[PDB]
Amino acid sequence: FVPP
Amino acid sequence: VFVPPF
Amino acid sequence: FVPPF
Amino acid sequence: KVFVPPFKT
Amino acid sequence: KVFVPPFKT
Amino acid sequence: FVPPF
Amino acid sequence: VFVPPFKT
Amino acid sequence: GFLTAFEYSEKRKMVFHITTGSQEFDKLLGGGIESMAITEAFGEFRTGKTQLSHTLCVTAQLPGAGGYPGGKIIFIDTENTFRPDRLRDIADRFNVDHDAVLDNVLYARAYTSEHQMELLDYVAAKFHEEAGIFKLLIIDSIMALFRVDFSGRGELAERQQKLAQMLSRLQKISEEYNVAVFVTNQMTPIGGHILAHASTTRISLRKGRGELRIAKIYDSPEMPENEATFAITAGGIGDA
Amino acid sequence: PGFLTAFEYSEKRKMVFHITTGSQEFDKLLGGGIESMAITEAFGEFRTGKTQLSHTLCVTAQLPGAGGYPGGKIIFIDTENTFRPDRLRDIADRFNVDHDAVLDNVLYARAYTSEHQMELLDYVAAKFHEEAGIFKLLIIDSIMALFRVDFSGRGELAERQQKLAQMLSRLQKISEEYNVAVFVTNQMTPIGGHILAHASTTRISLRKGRGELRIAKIYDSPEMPENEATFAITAGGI
Amino acid sequence: PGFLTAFEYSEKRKMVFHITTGSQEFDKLLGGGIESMAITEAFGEFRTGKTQLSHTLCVTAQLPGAGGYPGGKIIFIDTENTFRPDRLRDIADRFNVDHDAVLDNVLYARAYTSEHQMELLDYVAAKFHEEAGIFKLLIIDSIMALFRVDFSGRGELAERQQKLAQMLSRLQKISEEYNVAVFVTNQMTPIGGHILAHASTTRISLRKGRGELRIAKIYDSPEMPENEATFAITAGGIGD
Amino acid sequence: PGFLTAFEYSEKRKMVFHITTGSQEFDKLLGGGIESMAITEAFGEFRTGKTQLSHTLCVTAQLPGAGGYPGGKIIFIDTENTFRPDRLRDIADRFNVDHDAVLDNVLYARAYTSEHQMELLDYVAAKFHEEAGIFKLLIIDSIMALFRVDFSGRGELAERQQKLAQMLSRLQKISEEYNVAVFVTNQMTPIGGHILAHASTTRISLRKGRGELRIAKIYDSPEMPENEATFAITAGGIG
Amino acid sequence: PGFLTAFEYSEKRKMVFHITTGSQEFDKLLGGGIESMAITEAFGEFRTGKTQLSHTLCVTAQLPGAGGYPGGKIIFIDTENTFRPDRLRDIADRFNVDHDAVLDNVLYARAYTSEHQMELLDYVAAKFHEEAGIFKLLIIDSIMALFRVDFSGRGELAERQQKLAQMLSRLQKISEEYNVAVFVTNQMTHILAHASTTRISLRKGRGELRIAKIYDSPEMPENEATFAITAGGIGD
Amino acid sequence: GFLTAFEYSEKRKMVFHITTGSQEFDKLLGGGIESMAITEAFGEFRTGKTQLSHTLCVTAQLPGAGGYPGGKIIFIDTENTFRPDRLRDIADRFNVDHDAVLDNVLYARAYTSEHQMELLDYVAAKFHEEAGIFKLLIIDSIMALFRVDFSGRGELAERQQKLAQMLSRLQKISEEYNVAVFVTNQMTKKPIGGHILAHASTTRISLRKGRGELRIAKIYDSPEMPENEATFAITAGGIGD
Amino acid sequence: GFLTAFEYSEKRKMVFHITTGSQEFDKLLGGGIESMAITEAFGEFRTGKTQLSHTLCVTAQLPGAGGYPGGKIIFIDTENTFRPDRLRDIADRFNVDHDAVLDNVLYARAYTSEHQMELLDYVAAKFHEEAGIFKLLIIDSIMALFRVDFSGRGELAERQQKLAQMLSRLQKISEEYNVAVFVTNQMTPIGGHILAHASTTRISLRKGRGELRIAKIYDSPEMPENEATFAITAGGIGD
Amino acid sequence: GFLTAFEYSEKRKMVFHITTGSQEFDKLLGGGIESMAITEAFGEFRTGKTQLSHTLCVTAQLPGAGGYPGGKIIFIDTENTFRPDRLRDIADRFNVDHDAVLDNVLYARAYTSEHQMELLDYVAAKFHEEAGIFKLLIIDSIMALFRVDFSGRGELAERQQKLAQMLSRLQKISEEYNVAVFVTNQMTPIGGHILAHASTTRISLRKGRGELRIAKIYDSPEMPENEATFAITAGGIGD
Repeated sequence: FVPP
Repeated sequence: VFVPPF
Repeated sequence: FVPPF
Repeated sequence: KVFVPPFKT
Repeated sequence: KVFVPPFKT
Repeated sequence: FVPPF
Repeated sequence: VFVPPFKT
Repeated sequence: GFLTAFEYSEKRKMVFHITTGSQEFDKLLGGGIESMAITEAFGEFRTGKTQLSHTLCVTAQLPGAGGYPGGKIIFIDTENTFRPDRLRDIADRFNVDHDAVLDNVLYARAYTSEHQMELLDYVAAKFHEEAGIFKLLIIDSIMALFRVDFSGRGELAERQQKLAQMLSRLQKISEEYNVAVFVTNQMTPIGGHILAHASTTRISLRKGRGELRIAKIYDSPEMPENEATFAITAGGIGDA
Repeated sequence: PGFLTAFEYSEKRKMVFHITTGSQEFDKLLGGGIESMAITEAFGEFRTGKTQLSHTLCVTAQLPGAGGYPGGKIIFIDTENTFRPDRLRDIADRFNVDHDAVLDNVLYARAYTSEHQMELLDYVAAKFHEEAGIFKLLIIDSIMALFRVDFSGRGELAERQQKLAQMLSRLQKISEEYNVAVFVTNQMTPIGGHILAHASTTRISLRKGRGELRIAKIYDSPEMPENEATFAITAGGI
Repeated sequence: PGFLTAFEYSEKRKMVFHITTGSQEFDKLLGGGIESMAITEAFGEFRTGKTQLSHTLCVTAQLPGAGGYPGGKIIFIDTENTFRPDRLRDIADRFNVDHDAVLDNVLYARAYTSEHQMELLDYVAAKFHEEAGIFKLLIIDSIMALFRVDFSGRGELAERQQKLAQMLSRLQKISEEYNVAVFVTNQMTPIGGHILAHASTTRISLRKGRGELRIAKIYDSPEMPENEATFAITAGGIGD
Repeated sequence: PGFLTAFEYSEKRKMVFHITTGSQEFDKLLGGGIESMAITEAFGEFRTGKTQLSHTLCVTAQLPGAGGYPGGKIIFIDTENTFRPDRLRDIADRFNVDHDAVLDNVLYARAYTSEHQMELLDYVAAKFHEEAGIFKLLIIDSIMALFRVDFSGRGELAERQQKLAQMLSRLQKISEEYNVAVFVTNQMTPIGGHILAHASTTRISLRKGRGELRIAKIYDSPEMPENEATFAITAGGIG
Repeated sequence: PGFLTAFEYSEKRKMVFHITTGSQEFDKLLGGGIESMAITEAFGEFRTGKTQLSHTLCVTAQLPGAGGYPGGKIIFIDTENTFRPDRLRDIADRFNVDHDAVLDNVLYARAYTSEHQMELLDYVAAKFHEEAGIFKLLIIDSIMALFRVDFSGRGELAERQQKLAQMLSRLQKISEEYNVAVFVTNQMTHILAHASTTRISLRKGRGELRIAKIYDSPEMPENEATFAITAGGIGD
Repeated sequence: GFLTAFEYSEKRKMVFHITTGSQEFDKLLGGGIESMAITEAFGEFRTGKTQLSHTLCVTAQLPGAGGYPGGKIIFIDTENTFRPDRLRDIADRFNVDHDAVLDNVLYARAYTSEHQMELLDYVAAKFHEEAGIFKLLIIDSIMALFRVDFSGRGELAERQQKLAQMLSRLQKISEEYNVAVFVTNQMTKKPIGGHILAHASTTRISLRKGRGELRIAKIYDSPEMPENEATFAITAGGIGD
Repeated sequence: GFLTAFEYSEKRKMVFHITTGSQEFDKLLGGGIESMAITEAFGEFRTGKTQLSHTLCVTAQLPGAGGYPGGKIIFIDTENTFRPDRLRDIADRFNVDHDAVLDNVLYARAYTSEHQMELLDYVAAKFHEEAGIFKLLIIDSIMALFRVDFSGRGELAERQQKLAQMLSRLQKISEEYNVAVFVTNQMTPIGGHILAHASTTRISLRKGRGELRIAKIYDSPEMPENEATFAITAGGIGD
Repeated sequence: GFLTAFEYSEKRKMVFHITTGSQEFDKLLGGGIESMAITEAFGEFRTGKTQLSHTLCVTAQLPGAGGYPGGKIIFIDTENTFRPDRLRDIADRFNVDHDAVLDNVLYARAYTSEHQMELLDYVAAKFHEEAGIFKLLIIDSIMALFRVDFSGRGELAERQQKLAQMLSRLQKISEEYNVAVFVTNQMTPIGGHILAHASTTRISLRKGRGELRIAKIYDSPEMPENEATFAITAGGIGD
């Protein structure tokens, strides 16, 4: 997962 | 014809 | 139709 | 066959 | 198909 | 039976 | 046999 | 299945009335028991239902007003009340032969509602055999046997359906063959919407002063014109 | 098809007869006695005369009587266990007729269930049909005790009413087809409702009078003297 | 499929006509008279004008009227046994038109059961289709007496309501497809509930006024004079 | 098919007998005693005499009596667990008859269910048929306690009533075919309703009198002295 | 499997449009007008403006409007027998557009039963499916009169509720799948409360003015709007 | 299927009584717990039901009045209340060996009404193995499990049928094999069971608390009279005067 | 189906909280919306349910306390109230890109209770595709459609059965895949014992003075610790 | 199928008690939670049920009075309340290793009543695998899931039947394998006659002064001896  | 009583 | 008369 | 009543006094 | 608006007077 | 004496 | 927990 | 209004007018021009034997009762009925219609009479015991039935059994054979020629009568009896000797007394009153009167009345007992409907189918057949011979159908009484055959609730649906079917058949018989239908009924008037709708004229009978009786239009306002006084004698229904 | 002229019906009714009850006043009340082509129902409390009336009719139906009545046989269906030939012996003694002849002209059967009662009535219908005019009286003492018994819980009331109506319509047809008088007894709570009221052509209430006298009245009739009669009960019957 | 444009529907409604009641105020109350492509229901007690209105419309529907109405024929379904051509005779006399022409242009049928009434309405639909523009008015006196008759006991109401809805939807379709006015009479207890209220496009309560006057009102409308009209009953029918 | 002449029925009923209750007034009340070709039902509260009457009849049915009664044997079906031969010993002592003969002439069975009770009655019918005229009295103490037990919840009432009617019609047929008296006891709430009221030919209400006396009455009869009788209870039974 | 990202749903909602009521204040009350991808319900008493509003929207839905709204077609289901093209002629006169063109862009059907109404709505769905972007508005006047009519006796309410819920779920799916505004009228006396995205109470004001209010909303001025009724329809 | 009255008299001559441990209670019962019969004891908590059960568990093994020779006991436990240590204390009171007492009592738990009926069928089999060995059958309690397994209405018919069947089996067991049947029951006051249990039980005893530590036994549904009541005490040695 | 308490401890050590955006609210919740649990929020109109749902739709993607790395969200909408523009404003507040926020939320409308349950089965399948991707499941609202589809009486049995089935499935989803399940609900709180038991945390929301809102633990004593004040802004829930 | 009273005495001599952590509570219970029996604890929120469950989870593993050697525990959780960290704190209090405590407790969640019964069948199997290892079965709570799965009336008969079946299985498990069964229950205590009969000991828990709690024997007379005071700490139930 890549934070926004 | 109907016959009336008499 | 014919009207009455 | 006949019934016999009980009796002795 | 494109919508034609009504327009006369 | 034998009583539990 | 069960082993009781013990560290004390 | 449709007639023009002209054809129906021509058909209604043949409507006749059968005198009840009482002038005031006749005025109440517009001339008497009307053909192409059902007239229902209900009341308590000894109010005149049986006397009226027998009187009509005699008067339907007599020439009358409006060119009425007289004719024959069919009587279906569910109460075991029909007595030819009453007809003998009424014939004596009207100075007509006994055997001729008795020969012009066809009679049947009904013991069940199914039997009553079968009898009415035979009546329809007889009327059809040659129209214009019979002028009056009497049913004394109209639905005692339906009360009997469907007394427990849960069968009420079937009772109402059979009753409606019988009454629609009666209506069709009266209007197709131009006969007056006169029926008697008990009180508790029973029947509900079905019998109220099926009957074209409804008459309540009650006791008057002394030996007189009173006939009234059911569900009508409390007014004298909707009532008539008549008397009962060994000679049948008559004027006071 | 299925219809008679009023003349034919008059001819049929000319053969109607009455069976004397043994009481002149009761007979006047009934127009001569127990009428044929009809059901007569008698109901009342205990010791009002139902059993005495049944037995008296069991004897009087065998005797020549008014209006050319020649006498005949009787059928008695007993649901109450009350029929007693010795009463018939005493009544025969009163009327000066032989005991054994009276007893030979009465056919008798107990009914233990409503289905049994209806089967018995079917046999009665067959017997009456074998030769009309032989039997003059059918007695059912009592008419629907067994229907009360066999359908006491509600929910089966519909079937009770249907069976009762069927039996009573059969009884009517038997009485009117074979020109017999039908006499039945009944209990009070009178039971039956519309069905039994309609089925019975004549209904009689029995009650106790002064001293040992009894009173018979037309049920549901106005309170007037002509609709009532006083009678007495003896070893010789009504 | 099953849809029209608003233009086509406008073209369809342009053929809508009104049949005069014979009373100016009544017509104003109705917007010209009895409207085509719609059901008008009249209910009230006895002697309020339902039958007089039916017979008057039976005559006025044959007369040329406002808006180019040319007149036409009428179908009358009678569940109450109340239709009397002689009233049409008197009404035609009032309007100075020949008796036999009026009587020949009205088709008439009695309905004795609700199933029979629906069969009759199917025949009526077929006849109206046979050639449009001949018939202008269908009268049903009364609309649901036979439905009350055939299902009087409780528990059968589902089928009663279903049959009633089916009949009334068929009546709507007849009125709108064949461009005829449908006039029906009804009893009070008005019976029917939501079904008949929705099916009828116009509902009129008829009641007695002063002396011989009658009152017509829009049912379920506010208590206001504009929603009411006074009219009179004469041998010539409904009038001012 | 199914009918008798009145003469044949008279001849059959001439063989009807009565069994003394041990009490003169009770016997007068019953027209001589417990009648054959009939069911007699006795109901009442606790200690009113039902069990004492049952046992007394168990003894008196064996003794020659009025109207040519020759005596005979007894069958006793017990649903209440109340039958006690020792009472019969005391009553026999009172009537000066041998104990063992009395005890040998009574057949006894417990019923634990209504189905069991009906099976027992079928065996009773078989026994009576084995040789008629031997047995004169059938006692059921009590008649429908087990029907109350086996059908206590409602919804099964139809089957209870049907079984009860069937049993009572069988009892009637047994009493009338073999000319035996049937005596049954019953509880009060009397239970059963129309079925048991119709099935029983004689119904007796038992209640307590002054001191140690008891009172027997004809059920559903007018409030009059002739329809009632006073009797006493002793170690020697009903008197 | 039937799922979109919030981004795809944002892209879908960017196509939402509003159809003017003809009244500026009413539009402000509604945030621009009758909103697509939603059901708007109007209820009130007689002569409160339901039919006038239905006909006005019948005309305004065909006109170019704010936010790039290009106009489109309308479907009108009539259970009350109240649709009157002459009102549309008067409103077109007000808005200076040709009558016949306006009348050609409205499809119309009467519904006589609730089952018939649901079948008609299935045909509406099929019609929208034929070509997207053509139709913008579905009007149902009225939404559930026929459900009251067909199930009036007690004991049948369960089936009534089921059919109503089914119809309203179908109407929601139609509105959101085909991006149309659904406007329905209703009468006064959970299913309908939930199904409607916007609920408007209409009532009479002073003289000839009418008032629109957000149902079940606080008694505050912003939740109310005044509008007028003329031969030309709804206006200021 | 029939016996003569003489044979039945001979059968009833074998009836015995088992002392309760209390003289007044015994007088109330005509000598004690009677054979060829069911005796039911019901009451509230701590009224004596369990103490009476255990005391009878001991007294049934002791020679007693009327020629009672003593014998063995079967105990069906639906309440999880049987405690041998009470029997040890009561044996101490009556001066009898603990292990002998415990060897003469057969014990089983019942967890369902069907299980209870199966257990009673095994009891019938055991009694049949050799008659005259066992004199007392205890069921503590008689229909708790029927309340449990049929608590909702609509199954009441089956509950009543199973209960009646079990109680008729108990009667037949008691009368065929000449054993006393003692059962305990709960209250709801009136005892549960209705007509079925009232009829099935030959003797019914209501137990209630008296003054201080005393208890009172009464004949159920009997008139309010002293003779129909008895006072007794509870000790570590069981039921006593 | 059994684990040791040690394995369950190891499982619970991975439990996380998703911040609500409000410090006081988080303290009330013990850190925020808890994983392996259902949290139910109920209250009246404009009390914060939709604002809270959207705020959590954003905050669940943000790295947070206790090593929370952020993850994806599933949103089931029964009310037609989801508005991405609110997520845009909230992202602006939290300084994160709009499109990235919108790409990490999967969204579905539910129109019937059967549809809602099918969607939840698809949610389970989606979690199964790859664990650790999704951290939060939102259902707004939990049983509006069950009220809609079964409004008449007599159908309650099936309604309760379906509701219990759905809620047990939700519990299993939350605990098997270590996700927080947040659902909104209406008041009349509805659901009865079924919903009371199924929800691990229940929050009542109400209006405070001016624009503030108050969250409280339902059925808890009247004490300040069980209450928290928070504010609503265009940026979502806050202090 | 029968044992002698001697054999049963020998079997009961193996009965043990597990200390609650409170001396007064233990005295109230006759030593503690008793084997071959079901003990039910019911009360309002924050009365001690969960603290008691966890304390027993620890104390059941410790050698104790009367030669109790300690053993393993099975915990079925219908409420989502089991927290190993409480066991860590209680172990700290009792000076025993955390991981050993956590390894000797087997744990399972139940989500439906059918699931709960299946779990109890697995428990029976596990106990059978090697007897004498497990001493305590905890069910927190006993019938919440039966309330959930049968909330509408008309299905109450089946609920009661399933409940009775489960409780009879619990009794047989406790008595066959000599384990103590401890269950928690809600109030409205629910269950009726079935649960009242099935439980050998019933405890009502209520709040005392300050932080103290009070345990009482349900349906017992109003007397002090039938009551006990105890305290709740991070270390569990205590004095």
